[PDB]
Amino acid sequence: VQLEPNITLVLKHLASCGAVVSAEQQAALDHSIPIKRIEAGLRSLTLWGRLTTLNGKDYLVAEGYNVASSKEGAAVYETKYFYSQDGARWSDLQPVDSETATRCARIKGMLSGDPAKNYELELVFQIPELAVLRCRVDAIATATSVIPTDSTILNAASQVVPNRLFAGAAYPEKLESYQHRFSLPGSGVTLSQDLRGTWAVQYDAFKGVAQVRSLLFPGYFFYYAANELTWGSLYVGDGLRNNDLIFML
Amino acid sequence: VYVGWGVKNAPFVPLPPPPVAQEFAWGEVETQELELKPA
Repeated sequence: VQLEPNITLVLKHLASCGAVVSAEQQAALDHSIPIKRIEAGLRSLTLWGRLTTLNGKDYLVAEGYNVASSKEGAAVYETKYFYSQDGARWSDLQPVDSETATRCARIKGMLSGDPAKNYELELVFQIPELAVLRCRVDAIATATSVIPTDSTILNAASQVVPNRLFAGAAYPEKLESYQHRFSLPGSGVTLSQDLRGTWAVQYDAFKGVAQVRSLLFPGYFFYYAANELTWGSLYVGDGLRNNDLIFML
Repeated sequence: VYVGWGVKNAPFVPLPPPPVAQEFAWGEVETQELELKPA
C-alpha cells in the first residue's frame, strides 16, 4: 500500500523499542532528506540508522536506491549510502574493498566520532574510520532487512516493484509473514529459513501492530501496522553483532 | 533512565567445567615387621 516508509511513522512505532532520534536531528532530517534525494536521481532515500560514537557526534546513516531489479535469482537493490554528524549536511559513504572489510571485522568497541581517525592493525595496516563504518553498515544491511511477505511483485521488464494490490500479511504474529528484501517475491523463502532463535516478534492484535526485533544484531527493529498497512525498519546502536548469542537464549 | 536489554558490555567468559577434587595424601602407609638376618 505505502510507496515509501515514513520517517515519522518509524519513529512513532519504534519509540518503545528504544530507537529514538533527537529533536534537532528529527527536524533536520525532515528538512534535509528531500534535498539530498533530489540532488541525486534517487526515487527513494530514507533514514537507515544512527550509530553511536565516542565523542558524542552520532553517525546518522541514510540509504537510497532508484530501481529494484531481479538478477541471478535474487532481488538486487543498487543502494547508495550517506552519513552525517548533523542532520543538515549529507556526505557520501564510500564502499570498501574485500580485504579491507575483512580487516574491518577485527575492530571492536564503538568507533570514535571524528571521521579523520585511523586504526592500526597487523607489517602494519592503516584503516580509516569511514571504511569501518561502511563495513559495519553493509554487514547489518546484508544480515537483516525485513519487508512483509509478498508486499512486492515482479512486472514487465522484470523489476521488483511494490504490489499495489497487497492484501495484507495473514497471520502477522509469525515469521512467515515477513521476508528479507533480497528474497524474490515468488519464492517461499521467508524469515523462517534462517536460524531458529535470531528473531523475536511481539504482536498487539487489537491495535494490529507487529514488532520484529533482531537478536543477532540487538539494534535492528521493524514494525508492521496491519490496519494502515505500513511497515518500516530502523537501526540504533553500534554496528556490532553479539557473537555470544547462544548463552543469551 | 535505563532502556534496553539487561546485558553488560564486558567480555563474556563462560564458566569452564568445575574442578575435580583431590584424594588423601600418602601418609597412610603399611608398617612392616623387621624381616630377618639371612646368612
